[PDB]
Amino acid sequence: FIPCPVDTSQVILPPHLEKIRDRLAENIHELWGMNKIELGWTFGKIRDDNKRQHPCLVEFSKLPETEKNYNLQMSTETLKTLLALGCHIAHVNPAAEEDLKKVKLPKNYMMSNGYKPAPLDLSDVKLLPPQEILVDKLAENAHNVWAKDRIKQGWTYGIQQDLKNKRNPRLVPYALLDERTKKSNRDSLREAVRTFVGYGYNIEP
Ligand SMILES: Nc1ncnc2c1ncn2[C@@H]1O[C@H](COP(=O)(O)OP(=O)(O)CP(=O)(O)O)[C@@H](O)[C@H]1O
Ligand SMILES: O=C1CN(/N=C/c2ncc(-c3ccc(Br)cc3)o2)C(=O)N1
Repeated sequence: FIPCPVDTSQVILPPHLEKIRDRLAENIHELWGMNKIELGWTFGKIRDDNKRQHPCLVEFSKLPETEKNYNLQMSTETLKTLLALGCHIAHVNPAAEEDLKKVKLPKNYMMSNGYKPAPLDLSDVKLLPPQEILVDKLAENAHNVWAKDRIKQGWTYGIQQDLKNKRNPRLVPYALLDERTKKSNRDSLREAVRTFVGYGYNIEP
């Protein structure tokens, strides 16, 4: 398999966008954390799958650095992909970042070590058709960068998953992937673009 995403090599992130890059990394983690609780996952200091344990059930500020820093790199590369695709990222209203509310996660969405995700409540945020074809493209590219970075870490495909010999069945072309995983990814990058407009930024090629 040969994944190659958009080439962001020559793009430079502006320093004033390093904050929306971090806000985006927090929220996408909060969206990941919420759905993981819905899949029957709780907090724990050691990775026990049969016990529904995962250390990174804590808030974004408390993740280990080898895991936390990859999220901030994936956020940066998604921002650079927009600029590489010819989009200008501007700022529309700064008060939009203060007229931001978060979602009322029920009491069950409170974990053992006080971690309770609270993503931005962006259910009021509609997307134009051009923005739904861009989000669909963005989620496909996000798969290629994830696939190549694991291949560059030594990962190969396998019929079943192995967390030690680096094999994983999801390292396939985006058209080869199961539709359940595609949809999960397309939704996550949908909320990514929503976070930009939700924080008051504009995105037009
Ligand atoms: N699809 C995704 N979207 C956003 N963040 C993800 C992500 N997948 C993993 N992460 C990030 O990685 C951290 C969780 O560690 P990990 O990489 O092992 O995920 P995971 O255990 O769910 C993969 P698997 O589905 O195989 O179990 C979290 O902090 C999370 O933010
Ligand atoms: O097919 C797949 C694709 N994929 N995605 C890896 C995921 N890990 C971290 C992130 C991420 C995305 C956006 C932002 Br902003 C910040 C972090 O992407 C996976 O795990 N199997």
